[PDB]
Amino acid sequence: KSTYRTPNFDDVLKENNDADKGRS
Amino acid sequence: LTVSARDAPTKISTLAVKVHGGSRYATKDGVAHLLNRFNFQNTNTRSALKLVRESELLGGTFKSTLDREYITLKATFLKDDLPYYVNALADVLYKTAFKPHELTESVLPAARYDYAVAEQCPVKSAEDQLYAITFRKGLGNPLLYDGVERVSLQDIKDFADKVYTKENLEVSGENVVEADLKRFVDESLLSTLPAGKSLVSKSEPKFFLGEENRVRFIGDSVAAIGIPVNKASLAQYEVLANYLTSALSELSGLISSAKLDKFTDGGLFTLFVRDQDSAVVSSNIKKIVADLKKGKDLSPAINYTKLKNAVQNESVSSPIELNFDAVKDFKLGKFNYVAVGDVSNLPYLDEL
Amino acid sequence: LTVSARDAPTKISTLAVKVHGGSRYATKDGVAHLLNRFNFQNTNTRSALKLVRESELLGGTFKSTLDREYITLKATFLKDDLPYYVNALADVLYKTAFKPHELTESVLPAARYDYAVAEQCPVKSAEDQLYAITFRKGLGNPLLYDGVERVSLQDIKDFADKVYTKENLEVSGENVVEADLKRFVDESLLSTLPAGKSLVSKSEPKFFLGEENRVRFIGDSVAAIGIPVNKASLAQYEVLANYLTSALSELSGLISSAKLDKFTDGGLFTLFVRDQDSAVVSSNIKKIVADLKKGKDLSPAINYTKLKNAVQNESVSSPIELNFDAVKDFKLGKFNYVAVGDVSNLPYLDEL
Amino acid sequence: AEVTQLSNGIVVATEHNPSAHTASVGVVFGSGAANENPYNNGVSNLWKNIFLSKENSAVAAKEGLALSSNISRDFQSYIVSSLPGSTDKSLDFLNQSFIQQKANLLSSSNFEATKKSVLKQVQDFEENDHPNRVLEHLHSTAFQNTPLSLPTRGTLESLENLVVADLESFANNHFLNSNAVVVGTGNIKHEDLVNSIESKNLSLQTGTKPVLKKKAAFLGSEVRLRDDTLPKAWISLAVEGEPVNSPNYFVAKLAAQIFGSYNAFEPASRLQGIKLLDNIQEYQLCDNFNHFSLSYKDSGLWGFSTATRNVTMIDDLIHFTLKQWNRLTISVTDTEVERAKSLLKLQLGQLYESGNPVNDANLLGAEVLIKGSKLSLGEAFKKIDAITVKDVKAWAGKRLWDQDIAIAGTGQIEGLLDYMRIRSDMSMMRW
Amino acid sequence: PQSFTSIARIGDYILKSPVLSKLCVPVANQFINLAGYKKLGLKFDDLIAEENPIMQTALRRLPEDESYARAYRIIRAHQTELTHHLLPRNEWIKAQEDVPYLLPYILEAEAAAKEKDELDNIEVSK
Amino acid sequence: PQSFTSIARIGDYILKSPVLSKLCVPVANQFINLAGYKKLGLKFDDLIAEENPIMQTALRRLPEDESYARAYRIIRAHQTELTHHLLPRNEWIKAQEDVPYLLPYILEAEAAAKEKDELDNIEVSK
Amino acid sequence: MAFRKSNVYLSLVNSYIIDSPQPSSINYWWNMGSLLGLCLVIQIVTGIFMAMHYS
Ligand code: HEM
Ligand SMILES: COc1c(O)c(C)c(C/C=C(\C)CC/C=C(\C)CC/C=C(/C)CC/C=C(\C)CC/C=C(\C)CCC=C(C)C)c(O)c1OC
Repeated sequence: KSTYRTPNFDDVLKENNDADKGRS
Repeated sequence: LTVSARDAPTKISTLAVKVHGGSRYATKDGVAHLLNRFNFQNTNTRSALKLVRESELLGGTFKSTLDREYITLKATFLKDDLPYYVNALADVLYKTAFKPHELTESVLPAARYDYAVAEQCPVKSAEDQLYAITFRKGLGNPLLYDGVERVSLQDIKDFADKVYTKENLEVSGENVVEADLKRFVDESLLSTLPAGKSLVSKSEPKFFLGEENRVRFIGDSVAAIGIPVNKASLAQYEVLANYLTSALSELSGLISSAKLDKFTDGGLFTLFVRDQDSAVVSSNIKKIVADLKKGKDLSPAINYTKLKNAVQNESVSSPIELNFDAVKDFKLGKFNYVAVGDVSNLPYLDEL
Repeated sequence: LTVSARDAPTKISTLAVKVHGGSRYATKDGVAHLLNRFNFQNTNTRSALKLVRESELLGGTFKSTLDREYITLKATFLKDDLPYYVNALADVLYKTAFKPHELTESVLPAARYDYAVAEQCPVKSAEDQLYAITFRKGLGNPLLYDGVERVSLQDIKDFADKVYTKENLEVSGENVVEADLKRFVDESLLSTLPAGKSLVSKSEPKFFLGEENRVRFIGDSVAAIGIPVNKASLAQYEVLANYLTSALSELSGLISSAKLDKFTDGGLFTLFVRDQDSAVVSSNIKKIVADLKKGKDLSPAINYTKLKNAVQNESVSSPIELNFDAVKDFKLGKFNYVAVGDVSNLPYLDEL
Repeated sequence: AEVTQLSNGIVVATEHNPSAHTASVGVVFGSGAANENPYNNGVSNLWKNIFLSKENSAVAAKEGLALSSNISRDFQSYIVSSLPGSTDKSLDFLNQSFIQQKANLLSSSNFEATKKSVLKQVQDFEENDHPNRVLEHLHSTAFQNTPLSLPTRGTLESLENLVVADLESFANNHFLNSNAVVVGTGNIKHEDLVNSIESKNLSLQTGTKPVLKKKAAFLGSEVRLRDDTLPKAWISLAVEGEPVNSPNYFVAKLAAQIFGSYNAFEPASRLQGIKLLDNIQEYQLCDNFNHFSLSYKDSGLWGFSTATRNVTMIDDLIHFTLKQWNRLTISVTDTEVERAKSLLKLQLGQLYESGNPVNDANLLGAEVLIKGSKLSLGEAFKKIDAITVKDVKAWAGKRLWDQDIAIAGTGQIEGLLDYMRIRSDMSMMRW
Repeated sequence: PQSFTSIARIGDYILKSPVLSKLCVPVANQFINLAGYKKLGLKFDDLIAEENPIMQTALRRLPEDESYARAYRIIRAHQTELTHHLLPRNEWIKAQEDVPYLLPYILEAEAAAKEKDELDNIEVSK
Repeated sequence: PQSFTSIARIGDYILKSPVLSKLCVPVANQFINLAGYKKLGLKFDDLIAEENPIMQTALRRLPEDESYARAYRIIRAHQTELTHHLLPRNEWIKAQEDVPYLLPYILEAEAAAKEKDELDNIEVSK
Repeated sequence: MAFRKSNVYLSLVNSYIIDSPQPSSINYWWNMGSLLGLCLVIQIVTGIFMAMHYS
């Protein structure tokens, strides 16, 4: 497992809608 | 003060003044580099930056390189901003101020930084050692102020008046119309600098071959080799240098560089070997020198050498048009040697 | 293992064990010095200090010097408290612990400081590099651990087990009765050491002459000169060294030193010139080598040399006595050179 | 001296320039690191290396022509330089030893030797370089789970797990004719315009490139590799730039060039500059700048890379750079904008018009694939003088103000505060 | 604070005898397994107080390949205790892997310090 | 705080005019005589304060000898004022040897500082 | 250099409230200590406003 392989955050990552409204 | 230029449809341009001086002509060893780092600042006419930051504000940058015999000053600008840059460059090339209290803080820390970052790499040290041991106190000299002698501002000014002069000068810029420069130097202070004498050399510099040196650097080992080349037969060493450095011959995956530094009337064929260990280097250089001394046919690289030489040129001051047709063979004769890093394992000159 | 001593009536005495090893026999470069610094600490039987401070409480001192080929361990004590000191010295000379974890902080700082002090004086560096160029990587080796090669704790242990052997050892003393040492080396740990091999070289070390080196060290210049001297004719160089270093001859108000370093069979005659500037040295050394080649009669210094040689001797392991009688004349021949400091000013070997 | 483009099966472009006399002809494939999956990373690297070794040995020995290459994210710029009078031979070699046949090239022995050489090269790059490493890490951390974060070199685990079949499969899924062009930068005029289209001189594998399911994204992150063994420090901020083919490329480039480069150990750089450089120079804070705003066909990156020497003073360097970025988006002097315009003009002039034909050829290939047509620098100069303070204000109000950042550095970063001391201070609470 | 020389003495005395060993070693393993650090990732060569000067010298003497592992273990432990979870029952420390590597580097240094601190209060000797 | 550019301008204007010079030179001489600092052993090129960074740049430009002499004079003045005495009438600083040695090293740096503070606020021009 | 760490009256407060590297694994008890400090300060304030009207 090389360092570039970012661990799976999919459990905690926000859904596929970016965050351009979450700042609000 | 003969000038030359070339016209270009492209709308970016740069002008260069090629002072025919540098390390070779320095009376004291560590003055050429310090002068060059002392060059673009604090004119008597206009301030060091209060009237040179306006160059960047106006769309162009300044650069003053160094070499073995060229104190080159360059400036890249747009097409419509030429006369101001010619005037500023002539003003800096006017031995203007050389203020005394602007050396202990301005350039010396820069000189120390430059020396420190240029001495870590053993390649540069090998080049310097090879030049010094091959040319003595003639062409060769320490390219960098290492502080071995105290050099005084009087000596800097003396060197500047020795080299910066109208007769021993040359100006060339690209993408600039010829008439503008031909009539703009005369409308500038470059018509007023005293006429010194051309510091060129009539005959070849005296060379010394056979001797070797060594040091005890802490790091990767390097085993430089050098040859002296004269102007009469300089094509063969260039074609051989490119033959070695390329992937055409098997001696490619171990050598580091095989450049051929060019002077007015001669040069030093160099090459390098370097590795992390201190045992592979010995065997590698042993087989390299054995095979070179064996004598290799060299013609089937002429086209590659011609292409690399042509693509190498970017300056208007084209070097002499070498004749790449009278190359038929090669057999190594007598050479030189420098060893850097560890010495206890590197081979001596006798058994090489 | 032969013990030799002489009795004296004085109430202070010295016992020294002279291991026939050092920088001449080191497999790696910076190992012999570090071992010598590694010597008097952390025995397996008695502690590193807790049972060697009580040596001071008893009234004796400990020293472990290094030289070209002698790892001398000296202990000076009163007339009576001998058996404890022979016990402790033999226990140290038993490769007891050589603890790997207590070497990165014990002897590395000491070795670094010692190297810094040694390299500060250009005369010592000139001597070292003279040995290196004359004797190659046989006899000639660096005397101090400069970190050029990575030396391993296992390698230190291997060298210790290579040299700390019964056959290749000598014990001497004075102001101690022969009857004490002659038996005190038997009921002691020193009599159980393995019998290694005679590391003493049989034939003369291979000497190289003519080659010269140079370094660009900062500071006052110095210009060493050396001559390889064998056992066949070693009297002439000693008498001449004393002739130059005395005030008998005019070539004396300018020479810094002219010491001869004595070996088992070889040795290297040396004479050094140093000065604050970088120009007086040139003329001084030119005149020294100019008139030394002429040939000077040397007979009217034999008596002074005899006195100096006699007063030099202090130990039972005295250097082999020399017949200062067949000393008639002298004439220099091929030699070896080193220049340190500024290098451009000091003359090259060709014109010397 | 005008760039010509067309569309006859395979796009052919030409930037004639009789100034230089080093003719170059090659291909610019519109795929690379971005067009390939994480599990098989260094396939492009291996292609480039097998070419650059064995084909070099072939070409130099046979004829006179030195071949180069480049891979940045989605190029395989297999430019083959040559003499002005030797372009037909170069094209013939390129079409006889790169597209086909690949049997005389992919021998197991040559492939394995190149594989071990690539392993050694990537290893010593990992152990020696540092600014490039942190830049690659910045890409890999900005685009997690996206076919753009994977580096242009690859990982040893991904390098070792491929022999022949994967290489050939990628060749047949990306070396097509739909997204492959020909570039003839140098001093050729129309011989390349007609000789590329010949009886058989055409790339094999007709079809289309397999379209990626997802293109690109962004999210704030950190990848720090804190190790005190290394002497200096290394950091690289980042804010999502503007993709190519957008009315924001040049305004972003100017917004980056305002602050500009800086080398603290040069007599000709400390004296000049703007507020942050002076306020740093009063003490000793930093040792290098690089304001870079890189852009790609999917998304672009506006970055800020340094490699300092002081270790206790990281926080102050970051705080000052952030306050200067806020100053950029709140208020800019007219003279600053004018100076930036002039500097960016000269920088573009140097970059696009460097004498080396290979750089021009690679850039022309990039633009012709992405833009669809070359944008001659005349129009760039015409449209660059129109950039005005209001436009930059508007652009920075979008890309910069309170937008997630990504930083990634290797070295003695430990002094750097983690996230809320480098993110929630891009507005300084008084705009 | 209580030196490891006394611990070593008491441990050798307890373990050497057969009956006290048979009566005391069965409860020690259960005690360790019930303690807690085993699952959260701590090796006992890390949990000790590491601030007093003799332990400071011991830490200074450690080879690299164990100091780095200790750093990883302690930072991961900090994280897991921060998140209030426990490590999954696949990356715990096995029973046979809790080997003491740091003990000798404490015993040697402690012996040296104890037997040097006593040496100053020496007598006239007889 | 008040720059020496303005002081130099005012001084040159006063000195150039002959009648105003004849009016103000004698009062200036008598003032500097009654100033009460020549006797205790001070040159006026030291009394200027050393808080402004321009002063730091000025001192950093001085040669070695003048800095050493200034140090000696200032410490001797400190001591003599501590004693409450004045120096003997043999080392009173004579009027003809109150040379300005430090003024040029103030003006040379003051000009650069002024043009630095100005050139930042430049305009786009035409 | 950042004004937070330069002025003395603020260089003091920086090292105690603005930059003090507390350990990673803190729980609520040290937050409870901070609670205690604030309880002390509100006690002092209300005590002043108490003694303002106390014989
Ligand atoms: C933490 C510190 C303090 C504690 C724990 C404390 C506690 C108390 C307590 C328990 C009482 C008894 C009141 C009751 O019976 O209802 C009291 C009374 C009082 N305290 Fe304090 N006190 C503190 C500090 C102060 C200070 C600083 C002041 C004044 C500035 C102050 C002023 C008073 C006064 C005036 C009373 C009056 C009694 C009352 O009216 O009941 N106290 N305090
Ligand atoms: C170790 O890490 C830290 C840490 O470093 C710090 C600083 C704190 C913070 C510490 C504190 C908040 C405690 C500090 C408290 C004090 C120093 C108490 C100060 C004492 C006082 C008496 C305050 C003085 C104020 C007054 C007397 C106000 C009265 C004035 C009035 C009423 C004005 C009246 C005028 C009119 C016109 C009505 C921590 O909590 C902490 O742990 C996380």
